[PDB]
Amino acid sequence: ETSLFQGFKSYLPIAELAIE
Amino acid sequence: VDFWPTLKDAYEPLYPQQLEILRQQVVSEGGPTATIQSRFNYAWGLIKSTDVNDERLGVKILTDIYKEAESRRRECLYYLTIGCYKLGEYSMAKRYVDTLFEHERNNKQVGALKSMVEDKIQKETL
Repeated sequence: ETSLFQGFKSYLPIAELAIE
Repeated sequence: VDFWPTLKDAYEPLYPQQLEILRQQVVSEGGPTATIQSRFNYAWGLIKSTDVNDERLGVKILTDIYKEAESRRRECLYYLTIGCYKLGEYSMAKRYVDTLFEHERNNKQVGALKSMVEDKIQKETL
């Protein structure tokens, strides 16, 4: 199964994209 | 690319605003009731933190996950090793990494970790 670390590396770039 | 972070990655803190983002994600899911992923994410940013209490909280969150997700247990041993290592608990770190190393003799990331822990133990005793 896809790792916790892999899910972490996905999360933050997208969260930062959402910032206004 | 790539299954675990490096011990070096473990020593690079997130920017405060990045850590806050990870915190707000757990808040939005109810804290204790947040998903395993969102909690791990925040715990990993806490481990990376230069603040000792953050690091302790990250380790605590990770032991929760270890306890509750059997499928995640082997994976969490790696993080619990780095956590204890940053905390000065090299006896605990050796223990964890030994278990993990029993399940992966051939993994280069684990042997790199194992090596660091035992080099630190060597150096500190002495």
